[PDB]
Formats: sequence, structure tokens, C-alpha cells
Amino acid sequence: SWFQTDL
Amino acid sequence: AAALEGPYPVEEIRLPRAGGPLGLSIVGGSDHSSHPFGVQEPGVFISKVLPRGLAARSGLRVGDRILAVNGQDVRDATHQEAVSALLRPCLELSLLVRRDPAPPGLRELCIQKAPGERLGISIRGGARGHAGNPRDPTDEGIFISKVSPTGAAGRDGRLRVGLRLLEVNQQSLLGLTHGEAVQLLRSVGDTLTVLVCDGFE
Repeated sequence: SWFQTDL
Repeated sequence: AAALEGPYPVEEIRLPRAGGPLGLSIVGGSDHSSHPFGVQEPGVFISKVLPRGLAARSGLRVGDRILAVNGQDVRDATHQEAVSALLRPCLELSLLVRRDPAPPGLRELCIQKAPGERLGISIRGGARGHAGNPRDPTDEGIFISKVSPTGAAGRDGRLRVGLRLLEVNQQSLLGLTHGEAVQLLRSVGDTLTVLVCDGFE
């Protein structure tokens, strides 16, 4: 969540 | 920058910017732990490529190490320095990536639980917990520690001791504590979709 970012 | 003649070849991939999302996800950054991506060599990694979106069509693959974003070196960039660089307005998105392999045994599991049936597993590790990986005490990942033979996971057969857990019902487990990971696995409902890869034996 804070460590995987979806773009 | 060379950054050439490494273990894996590099390549500049151009993504068009004509509206819409990249369809990719990144983990890592110098301020983060990016296990199981680049265990010896930290950096920014493509952790997820949406099928079959912009990133997929462009040739980007899960495991790709991002070296540069539009000419900007990001090998030492923090997670947010990398994110902002990928979000900055540009005519075209140029990504210098290194073709590092995806973590071994990477696969998604869909596990069905009958109503009233429990999962029957326990996990170890987590951020700021006790080392869940006997081979590596710097690793703060989540691993399967026990599997009950009669539980849902046991009857499914695919979850086993040693596997690293990466995400649960589309929710990433990276940087999460043991307890935070446990509450995710408990509130999962009738169907457990879990992303795993090999961890230890």
C-alpha cells in the first residue's frame, strides 16, 4: 500500500 | 552511465502519454526494502504489469529494474522520487530498464473456503517482527510457517511451509507487520486470492 504504488 | 555489460541487458522502453494509466506498479526505492526483488542489489522494480494495458503492450515485464526515467537517473531514488518522476508531465515516457528476472516461483493462487471452513495456516516474519527467513535475518517478509493438513490451505495443497506471501486479495503485504498481515488473511472471506513466490525451505 505505502510500499507498492499503482500507476 | 554504464550500467552496460551487467548481469542482464538494459533497454529503453517508450510509453506513449495519450491519457490513461501506465498499468504498472512499482516497489522499492533506496528508503525501502524490495524483497524479493533485487535481494543483493536494491532499487526500483516493476512489481506488477496490468494485462494487457499500456505497460504490457510496450514490453515492460514484472521484475524490471528501472535505471532511468526520461533521462533522470533513479537508481538511488527514494520510492517517492521514483513515483513523482513517473507521474511528471512529459510528451513521452522513456524508461531505461534492466531485464532482471521476476522472483522465482511467482504465481497467483485462488483458494476456496467452504462456509465455516478455516484456512488452517500460520505465518512468520513481517516488518519490525522476528526474522521469518532463517537464511536471511535482514528479510522482513511474510512466510508460511505452518499448514494444517485438514484446513482449506491443506486440502488445496498448493500453499506450503516456506512460501513468501506477497499480496492478499489485491492488497500488498510489503512493509506490513505480522499482525497487519494476519488481519488481512482473516478477513479474506470465502475466496483467498494470494500472490506468492518461493522463500525458503
